[PDB]
Parts: sequence; structure tokens; C-alpha cells
Amino acid sequence: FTLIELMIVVAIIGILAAIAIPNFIKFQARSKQSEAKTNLKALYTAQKSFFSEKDRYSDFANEIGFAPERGNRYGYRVSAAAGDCEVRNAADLPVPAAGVPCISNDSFRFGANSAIDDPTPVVARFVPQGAAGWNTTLGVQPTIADCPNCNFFAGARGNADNEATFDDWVIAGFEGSGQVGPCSEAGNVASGTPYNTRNDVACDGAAQ
Amino acid sequence: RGNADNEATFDDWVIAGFEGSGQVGPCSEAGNVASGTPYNTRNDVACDGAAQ
Amino acid sequence: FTLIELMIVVAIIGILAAIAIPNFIKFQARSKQSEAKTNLKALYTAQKSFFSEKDRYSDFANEIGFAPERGNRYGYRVSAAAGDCEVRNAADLPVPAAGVPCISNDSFRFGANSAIDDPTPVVARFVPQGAAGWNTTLGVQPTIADCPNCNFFAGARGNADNEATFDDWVIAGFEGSGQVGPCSEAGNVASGTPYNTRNDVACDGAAQ
Amino acid sequence: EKDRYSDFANEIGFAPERGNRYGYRVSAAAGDCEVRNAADLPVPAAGVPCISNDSFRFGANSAIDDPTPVVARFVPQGAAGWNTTLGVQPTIADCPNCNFFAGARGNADNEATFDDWVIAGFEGSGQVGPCSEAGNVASGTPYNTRNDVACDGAAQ
Amino acid sequence: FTLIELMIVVAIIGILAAIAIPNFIKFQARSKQSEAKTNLKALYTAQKSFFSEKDRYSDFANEIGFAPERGNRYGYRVSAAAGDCEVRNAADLPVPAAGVPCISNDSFRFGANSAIDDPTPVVARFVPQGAAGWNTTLGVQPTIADCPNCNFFAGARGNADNEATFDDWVIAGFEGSGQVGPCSEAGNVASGTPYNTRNDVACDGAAQ
Amino acid sequence: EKDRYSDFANEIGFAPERGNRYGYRVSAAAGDCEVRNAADLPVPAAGVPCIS
Repeated sequence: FTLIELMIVVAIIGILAAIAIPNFIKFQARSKQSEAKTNLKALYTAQKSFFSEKDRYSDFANEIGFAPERGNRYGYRVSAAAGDCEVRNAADLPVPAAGVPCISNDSFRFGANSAIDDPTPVVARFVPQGAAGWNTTLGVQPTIADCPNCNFFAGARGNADNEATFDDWVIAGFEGSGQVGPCSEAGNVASGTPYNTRNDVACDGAAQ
Repeated sequence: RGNADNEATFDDWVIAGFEGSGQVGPCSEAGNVASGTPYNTRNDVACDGAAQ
Repeated sequence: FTLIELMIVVAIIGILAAIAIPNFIKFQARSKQSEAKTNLKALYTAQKSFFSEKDRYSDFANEIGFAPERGNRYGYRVSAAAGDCEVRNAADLPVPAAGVPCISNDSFRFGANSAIDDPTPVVARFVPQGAAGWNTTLGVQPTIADCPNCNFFAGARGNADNEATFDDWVIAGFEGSGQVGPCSEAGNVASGTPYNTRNDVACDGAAQ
Repeated sequence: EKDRYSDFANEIGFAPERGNRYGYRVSAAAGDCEVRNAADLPVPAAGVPCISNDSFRFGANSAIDDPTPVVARFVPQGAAGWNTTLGVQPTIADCPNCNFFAGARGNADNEATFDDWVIAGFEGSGQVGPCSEAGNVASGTPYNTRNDVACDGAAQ
Repeated sequence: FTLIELMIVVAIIGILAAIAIPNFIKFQARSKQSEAKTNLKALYTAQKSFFSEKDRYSDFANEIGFAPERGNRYGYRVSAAAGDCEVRNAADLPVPAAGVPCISNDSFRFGANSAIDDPTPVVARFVPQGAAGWNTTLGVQPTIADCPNCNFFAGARGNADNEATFDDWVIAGFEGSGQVGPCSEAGNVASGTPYNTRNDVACDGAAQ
Repeated sequence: EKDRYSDFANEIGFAPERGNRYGYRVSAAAGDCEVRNAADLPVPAAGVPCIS
């Protein structure tokens, strides 16, 4: 071999140093998104058990008996009722003053700037189906005043990897269908199946 | 009066032969209670501490 | 190093890009097959409760009190009696005209081409055991005319991953034994244990 | 997870890092190709079935805004009768979807013309030609329909 | 990158292929052990009902009315009285010649080499408490001759996963305490609570 | 990469620079020898086993 071959060898190792391999942060974000699914299905289960025992759905996480373990990355909202969001910013959880409809993000181990004290998801791209005319307002609907309550509606809000913006999930007791968009999938969603209104792995910005 | 799992504090139940209504709180539910139905005044699953 | 080493590095990456890993679609199909087990055991339980209260088994899912949740992937048949199979092709379930002996696949969220409106399984490789001489016909046997009814027989039919063909399950109130075959296991089956007559993970085609 | 294949890269969860040199198409559905012509990626308006070449660091004249490869020399094998149209086939209407089909398009060194790749979920066989290899291709193995290292010009 | 990196990648996948993950057969054995708990509590309930109606405890499973469903994995002994153990080695259960004090393992669907025709558990590590001076001999004690019978004592015996040796349980009508050992837990046992004398998940061999 | 040797110079990826003085044959298979008789190299009709 000659000088040109050897310089080409050097240039090839330089090329491999700057190779453009797949973005695996997307894969790791998809890995992290499973907290939302598991915890929302736990919320569904607890709501069903509470209704069975009490003939009514609940607007608060205290009565349902649902709480995710620390390190959650996601803030969970059980209803739009008034109250604080159980801020998790210390080793010891605070003593509640009243029923809590929302559970904040665990900012103890993720930093103070990562806090989510109002974990209300986006529901623009979830369309309820059926003749019962259900809405997209979170919580027990049409009102908690009807003991044979129509199906509840809940959701979560979080951040996957270093996305400045959030990803949103919803779970409903009724059938609905998703809409196609820059940050969501199209297809019918069975009752009790989490749906990703904004996934944050596809998009980052004003996209919804 | 008892204790569920590793709660330092207790949960409380009552049963009455007369009608009553529960009050909303950090550790209790709101709604009317028929005579002969146990009511959980403090449930210990929702809260642990000074909460009642 | 020299040119040959560097081209060998490139070729090794080409090799790893085309490596032959295990087929994990089979593992996921085995994951999806658990609906059939859970729902068939629920069918068994509901049939036993119905007999206990009424001194007789039923050929209809209305009377038993059994219905899987939406998104089931499997059609269930409680009997061979006449009647429509509660087609699940819309958000609102249809109002029945009479007792339904079969529950169709949930084609609302799986597409219209995936519909299973006649979920009758294959029972060739299930051999009832015992002197009572039980048959493999689905439903209450020998007839619902005998209130101390001999044990029932029921099954399910579905599709796991992208198999064009189906996998079939059965559950019986009486003992039986499985036969070895291209798509089934050999061994004795206790009463109340689902048996996979055709699994659809081992095979796809005319194999039974 | 979903019992169906996708025609959009945003739902799949796939995106190559910057400096890719290759444009990728996951389907022939309608939509823009996520033009990578600036430091900050654009906000999509809808689902994107194609990812353009990263012309930010390779120049504006090197842009590939429609990375549809050549598929003349890939022959699907099997009785299922699969096609060479890119995307989910025969159509996304069948949730037990038949295998997808995808590809890429790029330029190696100073070739004026491009080189093309395909990856399928089904079996196929390559055809001998001026710019391709002959032999059977297993499912999930990339195949080089036009390699651009052997040829440059009208050759396919 | 260079050759060393690529060979290190190959070596790392080789490492992962031989990773030492937790032994999950122990978790599955713990899952399988629930038959013993449920069926022993059923024995306890049936014995209590029989006493209430008849003012005496029974030494036979026929009179009590207790029989586990097929596929039991465990043999149950209600007394040490003489008699056969209702061998479950065929689809049709045998017609009993006389009262049966024991129920054999269901070897119909577990194989002939897994038969347990004498399911007498180990009782070395169960110490009765109280001034009444109760014993560890299985059955109605001190004798069935006293109608205000002192509390009964029963147990089960089985095999979890591929342990060559067996695991043993006991349920008593009187208070007792466990003894710490290689295959048992230490702590007080309330009357009517099954206790695992040898668990077979912790140990396999001569350990008791 | 492919678990087989090639009969053609197209697939291997081998071509000497212009001014080579030597003709190279990688196989005896049928095909033309990539005649280098002009400034622009010809477009091949099929795999070439030899380089003129």
C-alpha cells in the first residue's frame, strides 16, 4: 500500500466517528412512557372497585386509594374539582388539608424546575363515541350527583427525556376514538385503554 | 380501631343503629350512611400523620 | 491497523445489521393468548354459579351473566343453539332480540375485516375421558332437558398477531385428554382447565 | 403494541440523528417530508411519511425532499402475493396487517446520482443487473437496489 | 470507532446472553403454594360446620364434605385413622370402600411418578400453645370419644415446581407457634391460619 | 458481509484509477470488459467480470 491508502484509512475512521446512527433517545422515551400506562390502568381499577362498593365514582384520589410510587415522572389528575395537587417536593409527604384531585410530579428527585403542580392533560384529539353524549371534562361526569354515575374520565401529564414540552395521556370509562395529528395516532380506543393525546416523542414545540 | 399495613396511625370505623351523614375531609368520604352500614371515619390508607 | 481491518469493521457492522435473532412475535402472541384463559375460566365460574342457583346449565350468555370487556380479540361461544352472536361493530352494543349463545370478536377497534361473527372452535384434538360418554358438541350435554345436567362444554376463537388463521380454546366441566399434533400438546386436562386445541403460534396454514 | 403497522415516522418513533446523508420513506401516504434545512427542526403540521436528507450540513443543492427509492430489482417471494409499493400493504385497513415495505435514498461520495435501499417484512429475491447483486433476501435484511458505487449514470 | 470497539460490542452481547437474573421459579412456586392455603381454610370451615351441626369433629373427609377440585398438586390428610387415600389416578374417581381419612395427589394429570398416596405432613416445627396440652398428632384429639371435642389438627403435602422433596402445611383449631429453621418462619400462629412447616421454596434436600 | 465471493467487479467494489496499463479479470463469467476508450466511462449493461 501507499500514502493515499493510508490517508484514506485515516479519513474512514474520521467518517465513522461522525456517523449518523438512529436517535435512540426516542426508544428510551418510549420506555419511560410505560409509567403512564400502568398507573392509569391502576386508576381505572381503583375507580371500578370504589363504584362497586359505593355505587358512585369519586372525584378525589384520597377515597379511590390510588397513589403512584415515588419517582413517578408523571402528574396524575383524577378530576377537575378544586383542591391542591399533593406536591411531592420533599422526602416526607405533606399532610393533606382536604381531598386531593391531582397528584403532582415527584420533583424531590427530578429537581425543582421539573415540577408539575397542575397536571391537566390535553384532550383535543380524543372524541367520545356513543349516544350517551359524554364529554371530555376530567372527573366524574355528567355530575357526581347521579349515583349510577356515567363513566369517569382521567389523565396524566409528564415529560419524556429532555423535551421541554409534555406528553399527555387519558383513560376513560367509555368508548372513544383518536384523531390523526402531528403528535397523535388515529384509531378507536376501547373503554379502559390509555390513549396518548400528545406523545412528545414525535414532536417538541407548539405541536399538539 | 386498627392499623392497616405499616401506618403508624390508626383507621377508625363506626356503626350506628340510626341514620347519619359523613363529612368530607382528608381521610373521609361524603355521603349519607344508612342505619347498619359501617362508616370509615379515618381510613389510614388515604392519610398518615395528624390528618383526621 | 490497515485497510483490511477497517473494511472488516464495516463488514461486521453489515453483519450485525442482518443478524437473525429469535422471533419475538411468538412471545407476544403467547402474551396475547391470556385473554382466552382468563375469560374461559370466568365462563366456567359463571356456569357453575348458574347451575347452583337454578339446578341447570344454560346455553346463552345472557342468562349466565358473562361478557368480556371491549377489545377482547376473541369470540366466545357458550353453545351451538340458534341465535345471533352479539356483533360488536360499534361503540354502542346492540339491543338483543333474543338469547345470544355466542359473543363476537370486538371488531370496533380491530377493523371490519377482523370480524369473527361465528366463533366456533375446533375440537378434533380433545378426547373426553370417563365412562359417562360425554361428547365434544358445545353447550349443555347431553341435553338441557336433564336438569341434573351433565357437564357443559364451551370454547373461544381468535387470532394472535398477524396469523391469517385462528387459534382455538375449549373448556369443559368433564375430564379430557389432549392429542399430540402439529398445533397442539399432549397430556391430560382436568375439569375447569382451558385447553388449546389449535394455538396458531406453532403453526399457520391448513395445520390443525 | 397496537396490532397494526404505521405509515408515519412520528407514530413509529423513528428518526435518524443529524448528518444522515439519506432520506427515509416509511410509506407512500400523503404528507411533507420533514425538511431538515435548519438548525432547529420544523414543527410538523400532520403525520410525516418521509424524512428528508439533512441538507443543513451538506448544502442546499444536496437536498432530498422526496426520498422514494427504486424497487425494480426487488422481487417479493411467497404465495401471499406481496407488492413493491412502499408502506403498509395491502392496506392499513387490515389490522393483522401484511408485512410493511420501506426504503431509503442517498448519495455516496461525488456521485451525481443516488443509491437506494429497501427493507421488507417479507421474503424477496434480488435481480442481477449493472447496479445490483443476485440472491435471496431474508425478511428484515436491507437490500441495495442501486448501490451507486458500481455505477453512475442512467444505470439502474 | 475501530476494531476494539466492535469486538467489545460482540463481547457485551455475549455477556448479556449469560446474565444472572433472579430465580423466578421461586416466585412461581410461591404462586402455586396458594392451593394449600385455600384448601386448608376450606377444611377448617367444613370441620367447624360439622361440629356445629353434630357436636363432634370428624376423622374422615366424606362426613366433613371436603374435596378439592382435580389438578390439586397436594394431598390432604384430615386424620391418622386407618383407611385408603382416595387415589386420584383415573378420569373417574373410585367408589370408596369405607371412610377415607386422606385425599391423594391428583396423579391423573401430573404423572404416575408424582403420586402422593400418603400425604402426611411434617409437624416438628409447630409447637402448640396453651394450658390445654394439645398434641401435634393429626385428626380429632385427644380422642373422638369426647363430643365436646378439643380442637382438630390437619395438614397437606405437595411439591412446588421441580423440587424432588415436598412442602408441608398444617392448620389447627388451637393456638400455636412456629420454630425458626432452614425451611420455616418463626412467629405465633392464630387458630385457623395455615402454617408452612416445610416450604420447599427455601430448601431442597434433607433440610426440614 | 455476504457469505459468498463475487464473480463481478461491480459487486466487489473494485476499480483501478485511470492510466492503469493493466487489464484485470475477476472471473471467467460472461460479460464485456468495461472498455476504457473515452474520457467518460460507459454505462454498464450488466455485471462486468473484467476491466479493460
